[PDB]
Amino acid sequence: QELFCQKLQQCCILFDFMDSVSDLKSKEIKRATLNELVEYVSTNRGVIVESAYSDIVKMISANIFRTLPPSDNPDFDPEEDEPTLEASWPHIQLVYEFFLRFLESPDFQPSIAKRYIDQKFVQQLLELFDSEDPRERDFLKTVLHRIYGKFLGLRAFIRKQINNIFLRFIYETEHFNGVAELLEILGSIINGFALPLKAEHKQFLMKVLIPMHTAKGLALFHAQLAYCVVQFLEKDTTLTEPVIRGLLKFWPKTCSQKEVMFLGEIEEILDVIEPTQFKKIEEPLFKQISKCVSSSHFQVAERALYFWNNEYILSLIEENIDKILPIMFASLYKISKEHWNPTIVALVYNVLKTLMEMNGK
Amino acid sequence: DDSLYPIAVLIDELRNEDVQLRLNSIKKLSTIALALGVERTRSELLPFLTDTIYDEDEVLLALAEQLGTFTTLVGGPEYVHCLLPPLESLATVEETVVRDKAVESLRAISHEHSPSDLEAHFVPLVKRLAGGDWFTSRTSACGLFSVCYPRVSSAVKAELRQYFRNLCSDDTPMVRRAAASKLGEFAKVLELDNVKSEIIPMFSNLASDEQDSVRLLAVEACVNIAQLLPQEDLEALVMPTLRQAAEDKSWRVRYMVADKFTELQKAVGPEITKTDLVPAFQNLMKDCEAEVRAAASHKVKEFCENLSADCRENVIMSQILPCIKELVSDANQHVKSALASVIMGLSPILGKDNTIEHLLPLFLAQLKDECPEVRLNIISNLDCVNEVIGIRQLSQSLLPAIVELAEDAKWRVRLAIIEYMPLLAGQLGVEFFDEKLNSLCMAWLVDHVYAIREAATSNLKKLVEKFGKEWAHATIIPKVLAMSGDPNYLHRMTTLFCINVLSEVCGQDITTKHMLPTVLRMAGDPVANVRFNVAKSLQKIGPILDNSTLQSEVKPILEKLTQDQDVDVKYFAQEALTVLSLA
Amino acid sequence: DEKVFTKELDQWIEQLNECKQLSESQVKSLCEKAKEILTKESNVQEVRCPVTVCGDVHGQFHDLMELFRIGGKSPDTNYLFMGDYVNRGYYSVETVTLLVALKVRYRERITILRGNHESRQITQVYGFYDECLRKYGNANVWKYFTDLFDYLPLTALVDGQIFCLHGGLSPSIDTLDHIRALDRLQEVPHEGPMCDLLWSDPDDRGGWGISPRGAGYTFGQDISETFNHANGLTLVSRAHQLVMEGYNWCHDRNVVTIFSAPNYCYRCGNQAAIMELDDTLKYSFLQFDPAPRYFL
Ligand SMILES: O=S(=O)(N[C@@H]1CCC[C@H](N2c3ccccc3Oc3ccccc32)[C@H]1O)c1ccc(OC(F)(F)F)cc1
Ligand SMILES: [Mn+2]
Ligand SMILES: [Mn+2]
Repeated sequence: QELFCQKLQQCCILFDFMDSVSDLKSKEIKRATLNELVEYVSTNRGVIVESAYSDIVKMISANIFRTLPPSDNPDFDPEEDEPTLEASWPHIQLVYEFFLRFLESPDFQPSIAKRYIDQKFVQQLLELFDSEDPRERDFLKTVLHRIYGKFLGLRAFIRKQINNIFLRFIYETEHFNGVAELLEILGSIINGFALPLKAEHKQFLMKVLIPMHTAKGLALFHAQLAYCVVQFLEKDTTLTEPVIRGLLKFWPKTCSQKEVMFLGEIEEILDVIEPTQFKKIEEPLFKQISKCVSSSHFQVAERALYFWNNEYILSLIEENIDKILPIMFASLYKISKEHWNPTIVALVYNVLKTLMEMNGK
Repeated sequence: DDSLYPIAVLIDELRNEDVQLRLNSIKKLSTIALALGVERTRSELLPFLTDTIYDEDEVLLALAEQLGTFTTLVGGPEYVHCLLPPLESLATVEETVVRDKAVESLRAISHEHSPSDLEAHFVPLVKRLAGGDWFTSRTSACGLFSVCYPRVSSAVKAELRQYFRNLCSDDTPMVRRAAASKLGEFAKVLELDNVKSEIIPMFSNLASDEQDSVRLLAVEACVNIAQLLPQEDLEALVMPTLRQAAEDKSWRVRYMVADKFTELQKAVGPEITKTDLVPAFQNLMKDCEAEVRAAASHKVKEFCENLSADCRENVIMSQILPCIKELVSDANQHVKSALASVIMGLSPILGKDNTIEHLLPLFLAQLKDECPEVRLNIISNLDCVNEVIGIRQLSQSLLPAIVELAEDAKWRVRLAIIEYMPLLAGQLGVEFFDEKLNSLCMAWLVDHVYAIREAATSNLKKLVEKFGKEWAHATIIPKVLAMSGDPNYLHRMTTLFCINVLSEVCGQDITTKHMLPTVLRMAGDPVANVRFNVAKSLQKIGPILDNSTLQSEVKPILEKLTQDQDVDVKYFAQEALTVLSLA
Repeated sequence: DEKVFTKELDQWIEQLNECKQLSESQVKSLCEKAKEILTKESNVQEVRCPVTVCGDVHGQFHDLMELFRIGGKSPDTNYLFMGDYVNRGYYSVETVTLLVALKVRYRERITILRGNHESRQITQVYGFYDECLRKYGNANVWKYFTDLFDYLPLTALVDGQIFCLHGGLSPSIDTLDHIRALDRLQEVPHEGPMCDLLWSDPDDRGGWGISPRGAGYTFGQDISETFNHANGLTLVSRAHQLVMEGYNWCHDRNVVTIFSAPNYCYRCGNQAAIMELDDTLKYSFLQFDPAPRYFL
């Protein structure tokens, strides 16, 4: 008898009051109903049955599934961070929390929910990742992590959708703003690799993650991408040379702001490579770093010179003396030019002294 | 070798470590290829260049465009097949620009391939590109079906159709988008029977795709299929597709349809138009989105202009005008800005008896809106009402509004009113504007901004020739000479410019009678600016004067100004003397 | 052989008015001649009464064209610009090129003063170096422009009554002679009288304060009054600081801030303004709105 009220009370919240249009006690009633239902389902376990799944999933679909209206983006810099298009956040927050708590229920039944959760549902849920505000993107990322941890049978479809989204974001257009919230969850879930590296798994890295370094807005998600990339090296050290070669051949020589980030990612990656595997890229990497340091730009030069502050980097450098040959000319030429910046001059002088500490020419 | 040696370009001059040198080499390789000989070239250079090139965008695009341009240096129309493996291997790259350029070069050289060579190499090439595992090859393969389908055997095209169908049914969105985009180019197959048999179901399934990009591309390419004019079948083949696409939720498709409404109506036909598009347009203009309504308001003029002349008045009065009230009164700014620059074009179609009663109030309401750009767009094309409504009837209503708004805060509105005045002033009469619109011209001439002063000078020089020299020597000469007694040099330069801008039209008489003394007196201004602007103007007024007054008075003044302490005025005086030929 | 070069500079100005950059060698020669011209100017460049004072531009070429439309073309009407033309602008290169070309052509007519943004470090960090690299592929043009900036005057004095400068007053500067004694031929330091002159801004508080920007000092009404009374000045004109109205009076009309970059970075939406000084130094303001319109 009480099981019918759980599905009869949903009819009231069946329709939407619309945040844009002025409302009355109706919106307050909807908010109160949701605020009560969240606590009810959080404190009362076991009331959900096979029939409630259909009603709740239908309500969630009718509530959240909707593409954003035409959004204005005059400036490309995200320093503004003004979610003007989103105004119903306090309302959708309740249904988001409801869905998150329902997924986090220990007695969840993925088999029963699979009757309604299908590829079209995953598509309608992923299209919302384009939300202008991050308050929605982070919650969508959390819901995606939860549904991936619960529904493991759809991992292939999720991976295919992510690959398609990344391919579209790379070539067609850079309008997708929820790329960071996907890259971070990807780098976090990749840590779960406990089996031998599959061919497709290792090919996706080189075919999707690497080519994504050429994006314009890389500064928005460079740390997450670098983390996801280095996560693959700690699992298999044999795939480091192709990754480093791809990063080298995709060097952004037209933007020093991206060059600094590339140098940072490189420094973060060399702490895993071994000397036997490092020798395969020693010569080209150092020949490129020579020109990078020769650049007449202060932050890139100081970031390339900081490499002499890591123990592992110092060890990999002192392993042989055949690597300072291309750097000696750059160090001797860097002191003559760029006199307006004595800091980089002193830095390169200290680096030359450190290189001279070891017997070399 | 008169040019770069062969072995050098082969191994020594292709050191792939330098990118710029190798790019220049691949760019200038034509000078060496034309000398190496077509035979040895097609024998050794193509496989060597295909095997040595690794993967760099610059040299890749260079080789692509070179092969595209080498269609003549190959030496034989039958040997062009040797240029197909390289372009095919280049099209399989992940980058989109280089593969697009390769597909372009391929479709360009396909017109030169012989029938035998074509059926022998181009068909297997596209079959291999469409069957590739990666999506880049599948996207690049759909670009060669439009050129290889018609000029091949009648038996192989039946298989090319199925190959294109399979390629369009890919499991990735990139291939589907490319197919939806290039179907408009591939839809030209002549065989209407096979079209109606096998293509229209594919088009219907494409218009119902889950992706919105595919839907908008399909409804865009729909024009290429509707251009066949199958009016006897559109009501059942394509009409339901356009109907179900009109009420679209992805909104992008609605905007795409709005941007293609005119091109669609151009081929849908008059009866189908009046039956379906007019309700569809009325429903689209009342949509909640802003872009669709803006496009509809911008294209309403072109839609009404291309409407059948049988009974346009009834339908437009019954459907459009009762609904445009909501758009003109809408709170959106871009919609009104786009509607203002097009609504005035409907004045002649509504007829003189109904236009001055229906569009006049809405026109006046839009002219007095708070949006400056709206008023600017309105006054920009205001020269379309005088040819439809009488001058007196137009002055009874709109002349007060325009002469009142002529002093708006935005200077661009004043400039538009100024540049539009000449026609209305000439159509009203010489006495009307001289007795009523004199204060407005005076306020224009005294503006602190230089653009409005130049516009007023141009209007004056245009009206003086439209009314003669009498009004010139009577009214404007003293009013312009009086402004020269102002303290601001920016106002003195105004008269200094207007003097010669009017002398270049009046002639020598009024010039040497009134303007010459003023310009030779202003030369004594203590401010350097005035006393070299005087030379700048003398450089232009010179030829107007005669040879007598020149040596009489203009020569000593210039010779004295040449000795001025400032170097700029000295150079200007020297240039004026040189142009004057006063040797 | 000066007439051919005058014609070349005239057609350079014409091309630059069309929003077209010059070549590397042309920019090098133009910067060399601009240095040769500016080396003769003092730290306190003397300007005469008829002139138009303008604020920051920041590479907004179309807004500079609108400014010229409002105030007039550079040849006839005189201009006194208070710096800032680099970074934070899509067309910074064309702006600086046109400005230096007008200066070389009409050194008497137009005047230019250095700004804090005209500094190697600031231009590199804020993206003018990036624009130069994109438009020329190397750093030669950037090097030439940064070397020329070292010769730009720091302050100007029109009619011996109105003191014009980019930043503001400095606690180590009491008289104009102290400014005339400074050595401008050097990169903008991180502190000192030059950095203060190029970074300082007015303040509602009393006395001297620390600039929130990390460089320069903040001064109140009393400081400006003392400086004006000790130097016999009538008004201190400055820019640097953004204002919603384009121009703003402060410190009992002892200091005026002018800003000529309307809709700064397409987000501020602030209006622009210019200050005209007629024959007898009487001032007037003119406000205007913005001009309407892979890795390799
Ligand atoms: O993402 S990319 O940076 N391409 C970029 C990404 C999209 C924009 C660029 N574009 C472009 C793409 C599509 C339409 C128009 C375009 O107007 C251009 C005009 C002038 C240069 C380039 C482009 C395109 O060129 C990349 C490069 C190489 C890769 O590896 C390789 F070589 F393919 F194997 C992977 C990715
Ligand atoms: Mn500043
Ligand atoms: Mn500034």
